[PDB]
Amino acid sequence: VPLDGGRFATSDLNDLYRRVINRNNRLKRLLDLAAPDIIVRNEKRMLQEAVDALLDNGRRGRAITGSNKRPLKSLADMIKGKQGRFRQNLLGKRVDYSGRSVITVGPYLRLHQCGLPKKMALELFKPFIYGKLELRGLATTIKAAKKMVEREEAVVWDILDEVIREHPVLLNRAPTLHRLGIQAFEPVLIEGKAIQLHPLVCAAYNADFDGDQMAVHVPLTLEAQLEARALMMSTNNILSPANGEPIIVPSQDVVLGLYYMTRDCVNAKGEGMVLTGPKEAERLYRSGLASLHARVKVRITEYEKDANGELVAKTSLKDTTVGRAILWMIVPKGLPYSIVNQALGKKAISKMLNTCYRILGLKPTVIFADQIMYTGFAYAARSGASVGIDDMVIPEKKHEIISEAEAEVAEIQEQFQSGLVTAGERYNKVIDIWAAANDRVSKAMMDNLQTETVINRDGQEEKQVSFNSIYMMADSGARGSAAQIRQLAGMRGLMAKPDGSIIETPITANFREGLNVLQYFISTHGARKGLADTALKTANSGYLTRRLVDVAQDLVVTEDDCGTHEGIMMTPVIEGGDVKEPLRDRVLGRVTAEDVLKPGTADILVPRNTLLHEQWCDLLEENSVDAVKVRSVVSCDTDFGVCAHCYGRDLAR
Amino acid sequence: VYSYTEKKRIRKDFGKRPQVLDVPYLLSIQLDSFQKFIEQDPEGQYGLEAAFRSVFPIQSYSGNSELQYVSYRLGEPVFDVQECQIRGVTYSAPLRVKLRLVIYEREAPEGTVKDIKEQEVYMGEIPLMTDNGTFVINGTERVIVSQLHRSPGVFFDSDKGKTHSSGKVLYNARIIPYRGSWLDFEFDPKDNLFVRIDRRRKLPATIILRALNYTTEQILDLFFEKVIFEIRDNKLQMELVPERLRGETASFDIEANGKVYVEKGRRITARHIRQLEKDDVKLIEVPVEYIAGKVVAKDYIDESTGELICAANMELSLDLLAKLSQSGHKRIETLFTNDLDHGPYISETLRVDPTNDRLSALVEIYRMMRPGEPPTREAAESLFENLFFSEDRYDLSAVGRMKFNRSLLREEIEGSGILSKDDIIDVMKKLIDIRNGKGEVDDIDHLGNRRIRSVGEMAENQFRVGLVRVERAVKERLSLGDLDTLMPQDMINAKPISAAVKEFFGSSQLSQFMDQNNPLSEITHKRRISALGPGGLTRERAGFEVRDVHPTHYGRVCPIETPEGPNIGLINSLSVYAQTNEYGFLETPYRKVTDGVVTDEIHYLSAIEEGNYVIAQANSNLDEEGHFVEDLVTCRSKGESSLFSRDQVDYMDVSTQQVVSVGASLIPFLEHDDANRALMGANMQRQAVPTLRADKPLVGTGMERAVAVDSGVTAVAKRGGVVQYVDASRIVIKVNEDEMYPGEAGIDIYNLTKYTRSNQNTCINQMPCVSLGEPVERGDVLADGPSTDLGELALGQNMRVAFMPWNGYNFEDSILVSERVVQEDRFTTIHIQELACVSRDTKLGPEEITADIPNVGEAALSKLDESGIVYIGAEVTGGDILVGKVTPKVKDSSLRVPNGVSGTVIDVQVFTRDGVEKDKRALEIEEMQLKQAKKDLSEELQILEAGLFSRIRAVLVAGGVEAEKLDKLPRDRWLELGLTDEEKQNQLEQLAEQYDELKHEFEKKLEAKRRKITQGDDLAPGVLKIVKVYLAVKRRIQPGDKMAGRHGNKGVISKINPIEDMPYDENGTPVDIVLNPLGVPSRMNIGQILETHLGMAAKGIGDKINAMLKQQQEVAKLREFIQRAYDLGADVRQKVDLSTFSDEEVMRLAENLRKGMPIATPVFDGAKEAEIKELLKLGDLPTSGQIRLYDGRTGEQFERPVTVGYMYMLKLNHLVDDKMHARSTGSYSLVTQQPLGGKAQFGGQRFGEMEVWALEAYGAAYTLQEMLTVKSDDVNGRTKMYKNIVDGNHQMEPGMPESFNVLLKEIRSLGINIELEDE
RNA sequence: CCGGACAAUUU
DNA sequence: GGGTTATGCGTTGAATTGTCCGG
DNA sequence: AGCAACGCATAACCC
Ligand SMILES: [Mg+2]
Ligand SMILES: [Zn+2]
Repeated sequence: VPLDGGRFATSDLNDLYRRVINRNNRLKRLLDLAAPDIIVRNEKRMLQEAVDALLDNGRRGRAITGSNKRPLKSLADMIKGKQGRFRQNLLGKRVDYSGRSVITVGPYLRLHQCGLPKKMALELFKPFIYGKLELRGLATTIKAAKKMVEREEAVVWDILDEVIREHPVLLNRAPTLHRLGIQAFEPVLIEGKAIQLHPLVCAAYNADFDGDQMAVHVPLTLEAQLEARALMMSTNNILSPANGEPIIVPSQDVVLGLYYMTRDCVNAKGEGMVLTGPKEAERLYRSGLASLHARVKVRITEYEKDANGELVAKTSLKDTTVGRAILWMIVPKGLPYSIVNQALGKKAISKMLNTCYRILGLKPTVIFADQIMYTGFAYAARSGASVGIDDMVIPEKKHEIISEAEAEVAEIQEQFQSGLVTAGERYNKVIDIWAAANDRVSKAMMDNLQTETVINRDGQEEKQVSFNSIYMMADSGARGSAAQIRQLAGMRGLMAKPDGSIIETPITANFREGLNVLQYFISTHGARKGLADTALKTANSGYLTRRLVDVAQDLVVTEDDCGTHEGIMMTPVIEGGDVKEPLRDRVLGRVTAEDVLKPGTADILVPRNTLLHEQWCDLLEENSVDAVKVRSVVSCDTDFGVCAHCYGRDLAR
Repeated sequence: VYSYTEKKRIRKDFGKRPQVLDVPYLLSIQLDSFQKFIEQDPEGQYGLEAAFRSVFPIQSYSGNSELQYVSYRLGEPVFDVQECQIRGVTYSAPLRVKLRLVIYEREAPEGTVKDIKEQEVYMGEIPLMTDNGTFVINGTERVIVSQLHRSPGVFFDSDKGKTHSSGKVLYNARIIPYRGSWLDFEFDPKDNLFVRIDRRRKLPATIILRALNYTTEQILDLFFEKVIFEIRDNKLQMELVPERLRGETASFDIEANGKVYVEKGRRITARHIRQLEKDDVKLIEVPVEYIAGKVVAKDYIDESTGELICAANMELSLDLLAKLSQSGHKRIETLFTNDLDHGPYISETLRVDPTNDRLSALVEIYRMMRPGEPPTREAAESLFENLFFSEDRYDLSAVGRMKFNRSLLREEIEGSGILSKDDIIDVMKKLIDIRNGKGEVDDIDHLGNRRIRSVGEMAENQFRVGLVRVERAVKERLSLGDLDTLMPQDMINAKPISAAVKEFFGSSQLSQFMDQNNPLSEITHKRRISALGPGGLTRERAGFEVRDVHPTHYGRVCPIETPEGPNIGLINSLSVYAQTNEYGFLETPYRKVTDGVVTDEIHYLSAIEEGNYVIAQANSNLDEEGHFVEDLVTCRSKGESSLFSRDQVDYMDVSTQQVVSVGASLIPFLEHDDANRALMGANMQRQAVPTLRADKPLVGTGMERAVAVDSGVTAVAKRGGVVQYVDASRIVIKVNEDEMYPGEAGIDIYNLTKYTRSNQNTCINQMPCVSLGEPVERGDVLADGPSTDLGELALGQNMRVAFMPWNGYNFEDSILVSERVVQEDRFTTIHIQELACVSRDTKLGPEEITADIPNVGEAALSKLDESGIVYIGAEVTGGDILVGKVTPKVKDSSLRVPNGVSGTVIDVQVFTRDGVEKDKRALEIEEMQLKQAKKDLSEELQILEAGLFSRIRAVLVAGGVEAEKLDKLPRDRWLELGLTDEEKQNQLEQLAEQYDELKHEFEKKLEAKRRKITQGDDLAPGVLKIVKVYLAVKRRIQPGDKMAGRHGNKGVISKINPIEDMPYDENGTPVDIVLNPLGVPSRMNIGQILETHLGMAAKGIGDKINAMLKQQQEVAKLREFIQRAYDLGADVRQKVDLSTFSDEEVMRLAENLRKGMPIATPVFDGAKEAEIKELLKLGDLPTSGQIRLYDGRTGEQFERPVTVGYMYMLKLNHLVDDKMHARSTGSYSLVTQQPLGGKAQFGGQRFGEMEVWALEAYGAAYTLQEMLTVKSDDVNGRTKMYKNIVDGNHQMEPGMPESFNVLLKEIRSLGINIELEDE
């Protein structure tokens, strides 16, 4: 490769070959006039060093330098290592027809579609635009097609729309971790230079919007396109391939809107009346003659799948609210009503979505999830929660508690200085009393935030759940946990020191009143420890997962049944405390070897070549089986692979 | 009492702790480092003089010549900063050193004959540092970062963790000099002492101790203790010491004076020890086995036959006992062994040692340092004496000797600079004592054991290395000289020194690239500390102790403004009040505290001194005269803090802002945010971008004025006076009569740099801030640079904030903006992209710059001229030709503007090398530079001569004044008037000769400028001319950019919201910025709501004042309102008196504060909730600050009130059009048939192994095969697929991987046979 | 073309 | 009388990318 | 011309 000017930049291999050829020529010329033994031995030694430097530098002795201070590379050092061919060009390689930009949100699309810039879509689909133009006849040749694409008058936009309506793309993230990393969506021509992905898949990607870069790839062959529509679709990979929890998880804004919806109160505007249906309920809520959450007996009408596929309609009355009825209007067909009568928390809505999926199916389930997202965002926009400095309340007993804490600390210090106890027990007493005071402050502030605000009941007083912003945000499972709200409101307790121990002088104040420089420096180092070790932790995790995926790859299901009666004896794993993994989640979907009999007196339950599912799990739970002899992948005896009978149900299906 | 220029905008400040020490110059570290680097200080003393006085005295082998040195001077640089950076030359000054060479005659000790004295010889051109602390290498601007490394001396580690799975703790010593070989005193689990040179292999220590001119008996008597034996008729007595037996347990019988004290199996305790000291009987009875277990030291022969009885360092036995009993000896010196007092490590080492003589020891040393070489005795002796007792290859420093003496517990801190036998003995004794149990070790993460470097010390070390490298050739040429007929400049050499200093100042791991896109970033990078350069640690060979901050990081290293990525914890910063110690430590100021009165006198304490005394906390309640109101106060003693009393304290912190840095100091309410959140906030404030209007902040810390003054981005007036002519290009300051010097008193001219480009493609502009006819003081702000306003660093802007979810547009942490922001044009930043043009002279002639280019277009040539260069001020877009270039074949090779940056050409510079005929365009361009230079010089001469005539007429006015001879005769004849020949006449004559020399300097400078413009500059050997064009792209807010704040919260704009859709209050004012309340529990920023409330109070006060000023009210009401607003609060230090102001000053103050009220908030003592509520109650705002709003779509009152307010935000240097990239089909690589990568070059993505594994986990095979074989590897398959797509057919075909082909070809070129077989 | 340096992300 | 254990040297340490500029 | 951790590789035990 040349450089700036007529001079050409030398290469490592070129220099090594030049040195070897020069040494060979010198040896051949010197072995003509009968050169002495010392000179020919020195020449042979130099030629040996030259050929060693050409083959493999750094292994034998020192590494010869081809520059000022950088060690020269050889064929062995270029092939092996991190920058080798196997890791730089064979497996990992650069591809075309791809883009990258900053993502946004755009909460106005369905699930099997995402956002993508208009100019980027025109640039990525240039061959498709050329083909469509040449098949329509509006272009003369490739030069005319290039001129039309670079001019952009009016036909190119509709041609791009035509090719976008029926061409899914595959977005891509750089740090992929699990299987769900490259999905399939449908672009929409949106002005701008950013990507508008669905907010529900962000929690699945463990992604955010802090200027992150996302890549996109577009298939261009019919088999890969069909494979994408069958497997890579977000409306197909709902169930997670690890456990049984699906991937469509309601986001924090959605769960906050639903929690504000189904939050019943003791008195509101229009409490103590009856109405016909949720239709009139939402009408009255929009008119303003009735509150959003008010106890009103509304007649409901649902269906049930008690028959063999046929649904039975029924009509009854239930004492509920208005928001609950409005949320019930978007329910699909066959679901009970006792699922929208509680507070509808994060685990509650997760269980409800899982139950709706497993009872009805897939397409109405994803439609219901999209509708839930829409209605949650809409009601969040309608209400809007706001955190206030007055909404955050400091307990009035925190001063007295910390005063008693300092008094006990001073008493222990004086008793230790007087010559009674040792520094070890003094430090133990200090840490335990400080932990006790921190836990007391935390529980006090939790009780305050959970029942601070009260309302009337058309005549007297009544205590209920507090209508505080932080309390709602902590109870709906949106953002923040118990320790999180503790750190936000009250004392953070003690925190460890870099060596491994913990500081005997904890934090006195919280974040609202005022910390000192000393406590700030303590928290600084306590957080910097983690902020420094997380990088090496991620590096070690990446190395471990690479080693695992490299050591366990050659295994393809080649047969259906091997015809063996071996496996692992399933026993309930118990570690000191209680049952960790339940038997249902343990043998959920796995064909057993022999005929598993009922634990009764010689009663056959399930056969030996059948798939186990939820019904069989319920039967096993009713029969109370201790251990179930099921097959195992390591117990399977299949030549070059593992049969499908020694695995059971496929995950994510 | 305050200043007069500060009356334009006084910032209200809160707080309760009165400050005592002001803020010094933040570039003081670089200034003192450079002054220590270059200085004419005599007697050496760590500098160029010291290096010269240390290395120059060098004699000759046989030349009979000695070259000395007297002093050295410096010359004036050929180019100054401005035009130096404009061209691209290294801003350096010629260094001249005067030397003398003497020559003596043979057969005489020092009989000289004739000596030559070289007058100012050259030895290298070293670059000078400007006032801003920046260096110039090749027209750029780089700052050398200080280095934190290990102090030269002796250290004692433990290396616990890898103890061969034994659990035994080890203690090793590490003697590290300043420049020489190392010395490690390692240990073994088998109780043995070993040494090593340059960390090669394990070697015994007794061999070195003997080679240090010492025998076995002397070594043993010097290290171990003597146990004298005596021989009588019976009961062989032994001299034992209780201090010796305090470790081991004497299991034998002990009796004295006929009384048995210790029997068999009684353990000796403290009472036994005191009884032994009281008896002092060193003549007891010992068993025969203990004598055999003892080790004799010296040799012993027979008393009759004279035969050697026992050898040196060997166990005794019954035969030797009988031999000593039959002899007549009375004194036998023996060693002493113990397990918890003194181990016989030297005894086992000497036993393992096969040698026993110094000659064999030296032979073994020579054989181990260079095998395959005859070990000569003289050569080995010279090698052993040249490693530890030399003055060239081994030398320490003053700080090294001080640390060595401090670790060895000596008395003097000075002395010699090399290692000595006594020092080796002392270090070995200390290591033995540490291994025995007594004495602790020293760690590495402590600040009292490390040492910081500087630019001056590092440059001195590099210069010394180059000089000691060239001294070899100097001495060789001096020895192989002549007979008193040479030349000093011909015998001296300086090319290695020049190359060394050039590579050190250019290519260095510490001398990195500066980022001048922000004054805060500049002032942080000027004090950044990095322990990454040579002499310290790397990036992958680090653990946890070097990453986590040691508790001694108090007021010196800031733990906040630190980066995050590959290297976390290594890159640090420096505190505000932290200074550099005289030895190279890290100093911090501390107020001297008496027994009960806190004196304002400060006292500096180092790292080794802070751990001895107790210092109280900064934020502590105290009286006005410095008296502790409370009894208990939190203090510290050795890093670990605790709680002490009142009469037990010694010192106290100076201020509360010393524990934090200066870049992180611009975060209001740092105590309200978490550590990591404040860290990322300080980082994102460092990487910022100036907006269009530098709007004043409303919740500033208070040090913004000091930061803007200390920075070099503004024009500070040197000597104050009266301003007469204000302009946006030059400022003229007429000084008052107070500051009038009898020689060159003069006017003050300050130039203003216009729109130029910074390092990160950012624009920097200086705007004036003074009025016509206004007095000024010394040290006054006159211009405002980037992100500055009236001397205050104003980075971001001020917006209306509110906190409510809105249709999910703010998902997890997204930011919502309104259309009013983009309508008023207030975040439209200016970016200047650097485009480089190159015109070479290759085959078939050079590349001409003419407009006669075939196959062109009139629409494209209309923007160009008849040369091929666009005019100044034309708006170009993506796809236009800027500078026209053609290559003879003729092929067009002009410079094209990249796609995506619609900028504007504002300046075109052509640098033609001397010797090329210029065309008419270059001629007219040169004429334009000459014209503007002549105009500038003429106007400068005009203003200077106007000042000279004003001065001389003011001198003639004082004394004899004659109006007739002043108005009748012309102005040119003002030399012979009625005036007494005194000091006034002296001033007139000196001003006359000053005007004469100014016109002479004007003529000389005009000639020099003409010569420099006519001549050519220096370029690369192969290029003719170069064109540097600066663009001007107007970047507005576009959906995808990156908004954030001063608390760590991040934001990405999703979609703009109209004014009609944004919510509005009861008055009708919509909100502009809406965040997400869900980001508060995640990222701990409790200070965000406090800043919001403060912004409401400040905006309300400013709007109230503006309304009162607009409705036309008298000055009394405005004065009362301002007085109340400035005196509200509990107890603040800002005490103003409005009764001593004028009506115009109040009118101007109200007019300036009509658009907001700046409120100060120093870091750990800002405003409180009580003051915030009081200000809100004074203003027309509610107490809670949570007002009820109206919906923008429908329009109704919300269920609960929402939080709205004002927040100071800013824009990051990340843009959507700069972070976006896309490619469908382009060029590929050459070595491997794969597409390229990057944005500047038309490249794509990279389908890596992790996503390949993801596709493997998926049930997809054809897609991955298409991605890995068709898109990049198979060129034929890619072309066929592209043809089928453009033809209207959908078929894919596999192919051979070119990467696999390359791999197999390489493995075939190697020594491995692989092939492809066929079935 | 290979490294050096800074920096985003893995919070 | 062969074989048990300190010593010397071999391998490696996630992912993709906007920047600077040097030989 | 300063890893860190762990394994394989010569050349001495001590019966
Ligand atoms: Mg992000
Ligand atoms: Zn099987």
